[PDB]
Amino acid sequence: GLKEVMPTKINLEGLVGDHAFSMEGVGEGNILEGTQEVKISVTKGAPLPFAFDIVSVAFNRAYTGYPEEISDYFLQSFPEGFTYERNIRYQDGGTAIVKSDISLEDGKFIVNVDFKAKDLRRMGPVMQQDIVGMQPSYESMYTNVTSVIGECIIAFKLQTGKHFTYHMRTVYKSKKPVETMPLYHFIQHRLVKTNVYVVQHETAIAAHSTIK
Amino acid sequence: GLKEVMPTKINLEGLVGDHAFSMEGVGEGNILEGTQEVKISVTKGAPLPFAFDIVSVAFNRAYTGYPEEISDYFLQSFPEGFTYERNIRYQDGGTAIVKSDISLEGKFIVNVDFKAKDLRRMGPVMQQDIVGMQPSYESMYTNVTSVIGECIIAFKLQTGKHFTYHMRTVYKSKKPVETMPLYHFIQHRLVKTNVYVVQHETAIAAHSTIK
Repeated sequence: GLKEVMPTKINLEGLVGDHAFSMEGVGEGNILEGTQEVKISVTKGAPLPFAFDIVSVAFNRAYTGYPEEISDYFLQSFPEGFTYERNIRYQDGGTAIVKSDISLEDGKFIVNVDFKAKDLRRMGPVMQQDIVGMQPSYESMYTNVTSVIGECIIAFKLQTGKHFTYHMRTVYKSKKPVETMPLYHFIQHRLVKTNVYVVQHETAIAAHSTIK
Repeated sequence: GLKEVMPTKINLEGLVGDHAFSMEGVGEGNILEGTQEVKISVTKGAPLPFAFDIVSVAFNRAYTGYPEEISDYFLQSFPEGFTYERNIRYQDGGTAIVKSDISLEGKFIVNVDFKAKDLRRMGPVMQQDIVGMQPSYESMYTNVTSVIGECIIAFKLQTGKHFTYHMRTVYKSKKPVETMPLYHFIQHRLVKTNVYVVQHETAIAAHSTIK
C-alpha cells in the first residue's frame, strides 16, 4: 500500500534534561532512491536550550535505497510498518533513548516518536549549541532473530572544526513477520539541514562492503 | 624511509582476564594500496582460552590506501612513526585496552600490549563461537595534533548472529604533522586466509560516496 514518493507526518514528544518539548515534522521522500526531506518545527517548549541536531535522527528507514541483493526489512514490514528502540551514548557520557512507531495511514507515513536525553554536559557542545551539523555515517545492519539491529558512530562537526561523537544502537522491529532476514550490511547516511525552523534532508543507501 | 611493499614484525604481549600470553606476527603489505597479510602464532601462554579474533585489530594504519585528496597522517609520520591508544567496549560489557608503537627499522617493527577484562564466561569470546570479523567503516577525524578513529566492529558468530564492539583509537604521530586530515572514513575488510593463523586486511581511505 505504498507509492514511490511518500508523504510523512512526524510527531515528536521529548525531555532533554528537565526541558519538556514537542516538535512536528512534515515532508515527503522517495522510498526507492532513499531520500527524504522534512520541515520541522517546535510546537511547544521553544526556544530549545540544546542543539537541534540531537533530534535529527529522531525525525524512517522506509526511506532507504536497497539493492536487490539485500533483503529490505523495512519495506517488507508494510503495510503494517515497524517500530524501533534506539539507545544513544554521547562521548561525554550523556545518553538518550528514542522510541518510535512507523505506521502507514492512508498513503502517508505516520510517525510518533518519544525522545528522552539526560546527563548532557552543561558546558559541552550540545548544551552550548556549538554543533554545525552531522557528518555522513555508515550504520552496520544485521539480523537478530526476527529483528534488525543497526549500529553506528555519529559525528557532529563543531563550529571549531573539531568533532563530538556518539554511539547509536537501534533495534528495529517489523510489526508483521518478515520472511527473509538480511545478511550483515551497511546503510550509508548523509543528513543535512538545508534551511534553518528547520528543513533537513537525508539520503540513505544500503550496500555491502565495496572491498573485494 | 619507505618502500611500496613493506615487511613487518609484530610483538604482542597480552592479558585477557587472568590469562597472560605473548604472540608474534610476521608479514608484509602494500602501503600505497592498503593491503597486508600477517602470519600469527602464540609464543607464550598457549593455548588461548578465548577467541583469537579479538587480537586481530591488535596485529598498522601505515597499511591503508589514501587518495591524494585526503591527508595521510600515517605516511606523514615516518621515518619516526606513530603510536596509538585504543579502547574497546564489547556489547556484553567486556572491555579492552590496546597500546602500540609502530616504528621503522625498511621494516615496520610493531610492539603491542593487549589487555582485556570482564569478558563473559559463557559469551562468544570465551566460548570461541567467532567465525571472524565483518568489514567495517572507521570514522577518522583530527583532534589538535592527533587523529581519532571510531568504529563498530562486528564478529560473525557460528549461528549467523553477530557480536559487536565499539572501538575508539587515538593515533599519535611521533613527529609533527603539517597537514591534518579532514573528516573521512577508512573502510576495512579483515579475514583469516588460513587457520596458527594468517590474516589479510585491506584498508582504503575515502570520503562519503553520497553527493
